[PDB]
Amino acid sequence: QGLGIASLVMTVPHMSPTHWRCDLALNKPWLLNVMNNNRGAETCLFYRSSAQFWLDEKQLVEAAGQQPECHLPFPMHLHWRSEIFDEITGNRLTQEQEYAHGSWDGQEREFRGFGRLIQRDTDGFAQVDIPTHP
Amino acid sequence: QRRIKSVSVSLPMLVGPYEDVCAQLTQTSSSYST
Repeated sequence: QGLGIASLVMTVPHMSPTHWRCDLALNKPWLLNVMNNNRGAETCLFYRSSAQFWLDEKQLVEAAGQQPECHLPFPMHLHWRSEIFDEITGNRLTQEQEYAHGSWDGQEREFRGFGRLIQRDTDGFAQVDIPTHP
Repeated sequence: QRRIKSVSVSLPMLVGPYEDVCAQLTQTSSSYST
């Protein structure tokens, strides 16, 4: 599923159909995920497979009919987005981290970064006329 | 000269580990012969 750790898999070569998965978990573990201050802060840490990102960049540029070749072949799971909240008003804000041209060292085996980054956000409100503009 | 020795054939389909692969074949004719 792009979990960043192995989901369970099998075949029973007895009947004509044979394959199963087993379910496991929805996240790669031990990532900080959230922090707080007792003044009432939070961090809604959101985090996504860079390899999923690659399949997405691939899929969308093939929907653009382009030849895809991400110079990053190499898997890791990376932070992706977060929410923050107004502890008293219940307003909030979204922040998003996005990226393209994954790269890797074809000689030293090293993460060569992303050629392009894309960065996005919105505040949001309980409202009453004001439109947010990402 | 030119002539047939033998032949084989196959299908890729993963029928299952031992499922019913089943078919028949024949030349209608090797119109040229001898």
